[PDB]
Amino acid sequence: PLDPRIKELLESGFIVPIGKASVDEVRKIFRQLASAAPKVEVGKVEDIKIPGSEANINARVYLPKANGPYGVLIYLHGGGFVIGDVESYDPLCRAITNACNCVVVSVDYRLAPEYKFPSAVIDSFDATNWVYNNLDKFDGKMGVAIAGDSAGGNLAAVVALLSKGKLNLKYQILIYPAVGFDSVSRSMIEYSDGFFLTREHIEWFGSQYLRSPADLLDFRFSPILAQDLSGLPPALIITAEYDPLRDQGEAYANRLLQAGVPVTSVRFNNVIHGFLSFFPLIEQGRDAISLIGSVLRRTFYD
Amino acid sequence: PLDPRIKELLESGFIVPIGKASVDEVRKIFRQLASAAPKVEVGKVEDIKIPGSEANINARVYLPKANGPYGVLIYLHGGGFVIGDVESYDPLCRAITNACNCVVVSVDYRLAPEYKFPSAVIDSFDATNWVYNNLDKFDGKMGVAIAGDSAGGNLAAVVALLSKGKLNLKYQILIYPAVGFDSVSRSMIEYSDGFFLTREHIEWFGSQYLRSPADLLDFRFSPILAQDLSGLPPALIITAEYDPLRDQGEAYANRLLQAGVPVTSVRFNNVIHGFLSFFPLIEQGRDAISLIGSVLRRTFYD
Repeated sequence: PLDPRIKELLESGFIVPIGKASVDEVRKIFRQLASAAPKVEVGKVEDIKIPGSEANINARVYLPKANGPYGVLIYLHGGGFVIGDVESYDPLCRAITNACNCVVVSVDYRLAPEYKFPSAVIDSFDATNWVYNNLDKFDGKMGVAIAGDSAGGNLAAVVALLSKGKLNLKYQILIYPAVGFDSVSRSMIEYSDGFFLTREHIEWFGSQYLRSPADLLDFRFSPILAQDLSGLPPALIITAEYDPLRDQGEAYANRLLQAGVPVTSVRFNNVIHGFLSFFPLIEQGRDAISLIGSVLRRTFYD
Repeated sequence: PLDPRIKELLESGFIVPIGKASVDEVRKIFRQLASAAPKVEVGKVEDIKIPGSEANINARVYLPKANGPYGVLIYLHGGGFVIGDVESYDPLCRAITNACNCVVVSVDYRLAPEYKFPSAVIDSFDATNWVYNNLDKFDGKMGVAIAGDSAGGNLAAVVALLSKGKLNLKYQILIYPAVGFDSVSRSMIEYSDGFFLTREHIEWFGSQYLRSPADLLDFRFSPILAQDLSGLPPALIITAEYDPLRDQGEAYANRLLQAGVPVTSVRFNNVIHGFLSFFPLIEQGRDAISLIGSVLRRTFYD
């Protein structure tokens, strides 16, 4: 069953009312919930402007206290391609930074509904590509990995695919990712209601981001439909037990493993989707952050 | 499915013949297998004698290269209460030392069939107690945690029970633990044969360690039967997806959570029982080691 602490939490109305409130109202509510986390002190934090193919892309750069040279992690936030942003993700990104002793670049990719698919993907790629061609700006001799949660994990996985034969990414980290259309998994059926992320939420997000049903079959939304998953970066995939998106995350893990990509797939029991964003209330989140950090420390510094 | 690497490895043959050879033969084979893992260099390493209630208990003490003061980890090796020892677990204990920047004290508890239940339990408890009362010998200001894998996870869990009211342990880490008797769980049935640890191995070990079937209900062999799990130290429980012991480990995590004890329960997917001992071969082992390390670092230092 659910961790009791998390049942107490849900029963007291901890929620983001996706599809029952306006886009701005839900952005504000998620900002508030995620700002409740403290911000660990790190090194220098600057905001930058990345010259994208279609837009001028804001990113926030976190350096650790540790001296360089560094590995660089591109971090793509979750929020269903509609909510979240650099500011709301700042506590988590700080915490990853201090756990990985690496440079984190949190990308403010363009959001729906104002910008539809595949805009978020194109921004996430263009930022990855640019950061990779400008490591000198970040003291990034040890290379670049990519990470994200919810939609961000989607964008991370898609970026890695798009990067095959163009970029040598060290590593990809998929935190409870969405990896494609799913009307059948057991996790989607059984945890469709009452575990914070709902089937209605997933449907609502797609109503805002996708342009037509044809986009459901496009690999830049459903990476699990990609034709060839071979030679992608090695992966850490984290999954939650009580999460409609569980079974798909684990499917993607298995498919990567089947195409010879090394994957470590970890299911965090007793917890819900999005638990890293609420690490102060859900201790297991701290442990996931620790996993992420110490895996990146190995692959960047031997 | 199984990570393809672990499937090729099991089809190759990768076996300790627990059913079939003599006690000395399987001990010698398990020793062969386990020290094809590299010994990472840590600080000073010495062998000590711990004055137990029934015996002098050998232990190896590993200091990290980092400066103190330290937390201290009591480590209790697996091997079905019959195989394994300090020497076989040396590479793993070194790996943990390095990941935790903490002192590790690996205990050579008495083994079955020469010393039956509850001899292992007693030695593991006496060692824990002695370390806890002699922390000045380890520059151990930051406290004591306890950890173990297979039977060692059983013993670590039990020592934590036995220590309620007596010892303030900071943390327990149970790595694919045996938590009692299980004739019935899906994982036990489904992964009885073909996944390295088999049902026949479990029966055989049981037959060497326990004195009569009454021992099966004794909380010092089946901690999940304990009358009151509340007030135990916070826990990290690691399980393996393709392990007959998986379901019982996750049950213990659930039953601890239900008693108010904080638990991070984490299932490593695609792997088998014992995977940490084989980290050179099973990369996920290295990531589990990092998790353990980073969790101990937060608990002790800060």
